[PDB]
Amino acid sequence: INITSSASQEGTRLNLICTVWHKKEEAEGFVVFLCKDRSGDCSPETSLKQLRLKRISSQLMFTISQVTPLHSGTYQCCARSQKSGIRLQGHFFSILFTGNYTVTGPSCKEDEYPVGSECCPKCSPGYRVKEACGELTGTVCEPCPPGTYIAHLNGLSKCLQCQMCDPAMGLRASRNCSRTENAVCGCSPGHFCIVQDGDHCAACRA
Amino acid sequence: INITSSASQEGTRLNLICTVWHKKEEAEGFVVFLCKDRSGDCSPETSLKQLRLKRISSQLMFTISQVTPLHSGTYQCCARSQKSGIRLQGHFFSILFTGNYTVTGPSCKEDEYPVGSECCPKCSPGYRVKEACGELTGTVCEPCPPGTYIAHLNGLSKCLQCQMCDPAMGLRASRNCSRTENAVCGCSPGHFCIVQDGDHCAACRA
Amino acid sequence: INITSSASQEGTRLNLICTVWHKKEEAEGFVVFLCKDRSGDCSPETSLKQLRLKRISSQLMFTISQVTPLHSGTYQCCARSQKSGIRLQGHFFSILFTGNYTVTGPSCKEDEYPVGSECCPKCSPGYRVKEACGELTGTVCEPCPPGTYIAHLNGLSKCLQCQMCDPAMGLRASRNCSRTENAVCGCSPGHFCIVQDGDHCAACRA
Amino acid sequence: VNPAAHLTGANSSLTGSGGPLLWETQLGLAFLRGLSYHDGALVVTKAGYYYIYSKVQLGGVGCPASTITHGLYKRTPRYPEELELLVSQQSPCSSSRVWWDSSFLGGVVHLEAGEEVVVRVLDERLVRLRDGTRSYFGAFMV
Amino acid sequence: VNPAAHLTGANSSLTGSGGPLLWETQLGLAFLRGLSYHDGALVVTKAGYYYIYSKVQLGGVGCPASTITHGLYKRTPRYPEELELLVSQQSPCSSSRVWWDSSFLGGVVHLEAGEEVVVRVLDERLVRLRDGTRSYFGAFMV
Amino acid sequence: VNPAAHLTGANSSLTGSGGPLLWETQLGLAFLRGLSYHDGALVVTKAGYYYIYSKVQLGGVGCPASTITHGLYKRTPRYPEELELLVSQQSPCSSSRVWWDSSFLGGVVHLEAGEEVVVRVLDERLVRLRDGTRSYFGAFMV
Ligand SMILES: *[C@@H]1O[C@H](CO)[C@@H](O[C@@H]2O[C@H](CO)[C@@H](O[C@@H]3O[C@H](CO)[C@@H](O)[C@H](O)[C@@H]3O)[C@H](O)[C@H]2NC(C)=O)[C@H](O)[C@H]1NC(C)=O
Ligand SMILES: *[C@@H]1O[C@H](CO)[C@@H](O[C@@H]2O[C@H](CO)[C@@H](O[C@@H]3O[C@H](CO)[C@@H](O)[C@H](O)[C@@H]3O)[C@H](O)[C@H]2NC(C)=O)[C@H](O)[C@H]1NC(C)=O
Ligand SMILES: *[C@@H]1O[C@H](CO)[C@@H](O[C@@H]2O[C@H](CO)[C@@H](O[C@@H]3O[C@H](CO)[C@@H](O)[C@H](O)[C@@H]3O)[C@H](O)[C@H]2NC(C)=O)[C@H](O)[C@H]1NC(C)=O
Ligand SMILES: *[C@@H]1O[C@H](CO)[C@@H](O[C@@H]2O[C@H](CO)[C@@H](O)[C@H](O)[C@H]2NC(C)=O)[C@H](O)[C@H]1NC(C)=O
Ligand SMILES: *[C@@H]1O[C@H](CO)[C@@H](O[C@@H]2O[C@H](CO)[C@@H](O)[C@H](O)[C@H]2NC(C)=O)[C@H](O)[C@H]1NC(C)=O
Ligand SMILES: *[C@@H]1O[C@H](CO)[C@@H](O[C@@H]2O[C@H](CO)[C@@H](O)[C@H](O)[C@H]2NC(C)=O)[C@H](O)[C@H]1NC(C)=O
Repeated sequence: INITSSASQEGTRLNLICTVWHKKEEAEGFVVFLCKDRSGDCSPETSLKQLRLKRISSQLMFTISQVTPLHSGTYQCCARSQKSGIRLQGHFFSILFTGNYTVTGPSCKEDEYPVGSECCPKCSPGYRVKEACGELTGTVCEPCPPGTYIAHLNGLSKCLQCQMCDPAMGLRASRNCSRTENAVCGCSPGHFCIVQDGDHCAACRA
Repeated sequence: INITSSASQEGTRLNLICTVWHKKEEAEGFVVFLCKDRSGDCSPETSLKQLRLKRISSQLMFTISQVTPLHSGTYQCCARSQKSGIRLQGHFFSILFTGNYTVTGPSCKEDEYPVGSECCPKCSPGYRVKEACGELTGTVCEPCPPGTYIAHLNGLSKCLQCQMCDPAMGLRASRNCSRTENAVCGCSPGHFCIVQDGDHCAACRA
Repeated sequence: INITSSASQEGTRLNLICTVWHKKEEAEGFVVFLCKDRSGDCSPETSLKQLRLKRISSQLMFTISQVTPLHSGTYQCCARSQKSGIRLQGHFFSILFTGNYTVTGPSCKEDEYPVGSECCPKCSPGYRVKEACGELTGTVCEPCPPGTYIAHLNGLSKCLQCQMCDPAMGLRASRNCSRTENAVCGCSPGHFCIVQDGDHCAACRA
Repeated sequence: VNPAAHLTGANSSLTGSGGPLLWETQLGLAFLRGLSYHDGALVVTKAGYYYIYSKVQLGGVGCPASTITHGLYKRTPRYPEELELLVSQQSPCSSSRVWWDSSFLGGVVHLEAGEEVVVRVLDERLVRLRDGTRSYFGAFMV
Repeated sequence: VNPAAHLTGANSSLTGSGGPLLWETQLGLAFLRGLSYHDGALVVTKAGYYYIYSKVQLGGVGCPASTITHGLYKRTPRYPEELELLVSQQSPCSSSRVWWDSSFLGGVVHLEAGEEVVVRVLDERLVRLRDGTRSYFGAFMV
Repeated sequence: VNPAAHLTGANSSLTGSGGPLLWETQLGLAFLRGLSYHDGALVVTKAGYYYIYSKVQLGGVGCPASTITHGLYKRTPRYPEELELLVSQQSPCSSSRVWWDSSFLGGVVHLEAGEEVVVRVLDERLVRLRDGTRSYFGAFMV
């Protein structure tokens, strides 16, 4: 599964081209989409334009008819697979206006994590790095397995392990471990707090 | 010191041939012997036939005059050296009757331990593996040195170290360390049991 | 900075020659000197002869006019730089009388430490090995930095770290860390001894 | 490719049926490299000398045998019993007071190909599993 | 040239401002080989699997939280928080009596190039630094 | 052939004459690889960086100095005194109650060819030797 970002130009118009790769006939529930100035909050709900597929190379094309100041920003080609459950993060490229305009895209942005010389787009909360971003390729993101979690925009190759609430310490799961939140421990049915380690009970007696 | 097992056939008769190798004139007290269906309990006392030597290649020959069902089983060529104290374990081969009969000899038998692709005959209790069994060669077994023991049919390359009973914990050797049994700790003269770790006293006071 | 030891002979006379190397015009306060039978206690104060320099190859020459028994012993070419603070230890050579006489210089002497095949002169207390003794070259010795020490004739490449007396254990520096002695810990102003680890207080209360 | 592994405490760790401690192998900090895992045991592929180790987090609300055994054990077809390799005895603990004690050990042992290593804490009840960064078991060839 | 390092307790070790324990790198027993050091942290040059360890000498004149946490933590650009790797909880302690307790742990963790590792003792006050042979932190690739 | 060794507690371990702990080298779990042994000391053949370690099982029927020192020491012709490398201070203990405490430490130290390493427990009386799987001392080059 591959992701690319190219920007072709013809007279007044400027085309942005997200290119996606997937197994033929496993694209039902597949979405490619583009985002302007999304700090890793990029989704179909927050996209400029999207293409939900139905059934091996797929393409999304967003054309800017005129060069204007308000179209200046930071764009990102992203894809989401329903069957695989995999996200896909393309490189952060920028439009900048001055009169004139230029396209572009070691002090990596908040949404990126460094990999050798290059920077790479971070994966979503509850999403682990399956594959590092290539020079041309984008960041691939698997969802966390059950019993694990990641609670931030991350470049982690493995999900954090969910905390077990020890019954023998009179504890139970106040909040259950979601793939984006760790579990939290409160006191068992008919137990009270002895000491606290933070804003949570360390151990409980009945 | 080498051991081999060969089975030559002539008409109705079938010869089983234990072949033994030893330094000339250090064979006084040396015994080669054969065992039918001995689960590593093989000894001169439990042999079919033996040859106690007196003084470099030695041989034992057991001839089966007729092919019968009751002669079917599992045979083992084994040698014992008096001067050396060394035991010798040949490969487990089998006679099987059906009318007809066949000789034979990864899921190694209880009496064997795996070594690469091959299986090897285990050494006696209180006997360490001096040399691994070759394809043609058999298992060589040295007796445990003093202060050590092995309490089972084993394929261990080194003997277990005997437990010391700590005087300062008010303990003494209830049973002494034999080469086939670990030592055991009871309370000292005029001491009693404080706590027990199993069915033995951990520590004693007077 | 180099050190050498050579012994030229002419008729009845015998010359011992310490040869020293130093940056031109940084030799003010520089001393080369020779020692007979000094067990690493070798210094200008305990020298036979010395040459204090004033301002690149320097030389000291001690001539023995007659071959006698009492001149027999163990000699050492040593240098000391004031500006650098660096000491310099030449190889241990020997004169031995019998009638006749011979000069000389794996079971290294007390004052030496082994380095490969060779032996090397040890550095003074409060002096670290800056450079190992060559076959022709001698041992170079830097003084310990502050917060460190060496309390013996040594061949150490790094100085021992001075012990800190923990205020929170009611301790203070009874003796301060000199470059030849570790610091020692006694009880704080108005504190007493709780337990002792040796002939020093481990912890103090008020 | 030097054999290495680090396994972490799990929800199934305390079988408590006279079974050895079980471990996680893939999730979070857990990993295997040139070493297999079967029923609570590291399983040697490449025979030789391994530094083996284990930490266990212990604690509870007071005390129920104070003597508590934490050890590393060899299973092998070369002997019918388990073989003690590296073992510690602690005794950290009225029951009004809460307490914690870590128990670490490690050591270089020789392991033949197919030989297993397991961890046993003698009173599993005292093993306190939080996130698995508290209790672990692994090894590397030396 | 297998990456290795051993760092020793210093006079600046106890920042005690919610800062990680600082260490000496050059003096006496301290050393670095194919590993950098920045603000209390071992800094990985060559990515891969490292056995990491830390001992801390603890003690004092009596007791002021008895629960005391000693752990090894990953810093990385791949996550905004610190990541717990290897962690112990002790509880060794009227205040009339003096006491000492050592806390050792070690373990094999994977570290990507540029990723940091630090030591944290949760109540720094309880850390006792004598000559630095009592408390240390280091690692080597496996 | 990477230098490695693991030595085990013996009946002659407790000289108790201000002598360092002695160890078994050949019997059971004990072994030497590219390392010599002389009078309680590992003896380096190939100079370089070694991870060194030691566990000692402690215990007894009650308490006789509660402060107890377990350490690893360098002997060398390069210095006339012993050099502390890695050292712990414990204090585990009326005398009516029995107790056990394990004391483990390890660390990477540089050793020149011919330099020795020994183990010392400061009150040898508190060392509890059972089968030698309780107390040990070894090392491997890193
Ligand atoms: C966290 O997740 C666990 C499940 O992994 C939750 O425990 C489960 O809660 C459900 C809903 O209350 C229980 O359903 C029950 O089924 C019984 C029939 O046996 C019925 O009579 C009850 O009325 C109830 O609907 C379920 O038994 C239970 N699962 C297990 C295995 O015990 C837990 O509540 C979650 N924690 C929080 C705080 O949300
Ligand atoms: C385990 O083996 C040890 C020997 O390694 C046994 O201790 C020994 O026991 C013998 C027989 O009782 C003692 O012989 C004695 O000699 C004295 C003369 O000095 C004599 O007066 C006594 O009548 C007795 O025959 C021997 O002294 C002793 N060995 C040592 C070195 O003290 C031990 O008894 C064995 N343990 C068990 C429970 O079998
Ligand atoms: C070990 O060395 C330290 C210094 O590193 C010694 O502490 C210092 O002692 C000197 C001499 O007593 C103190 O001088 C004082 O200056 C004040 C003015 O502020 C004056 O009023 C006093 O009369 C006194 O002369 C100095 O303050 C102090 N240094 C510091 C930084 O506090 C220490 O005494 C030495 N220990 C031993 C046992 O020799
Ligand atoms: C991303 O993926 C696509 C599809 O896998 C790549 O196109 C393939 O490239 C390989 C290797 O160059 C060729 O062998 C195949 O013929 C291509 N497959 C098809 C069906 O066309 C594409 O090159 C990749 N893009 C980038 C920029 O890496
Ligand atoms: C077992 O041992 C015997 C005796 O050592 C072997 O016979 C010897 O074999 C060697 C090597 O092939 C020859 O150099 C000698 O000439 C033989 N010695 C004598 C005195 O005959 C025998 O080959 C071995 N058998 C097996 C099956 O390994
Ligand atoms: C010790 O030091 C002196 C001075 O550095 C050496 O003499 C120099 O040797 C180098 C290398 O052989 C030459 O390039 C220089 O020309 C010499 N310098 C001067 C200014 O003469 C001397 O050889 C050394 N002695 C020993 C025995 O190692």
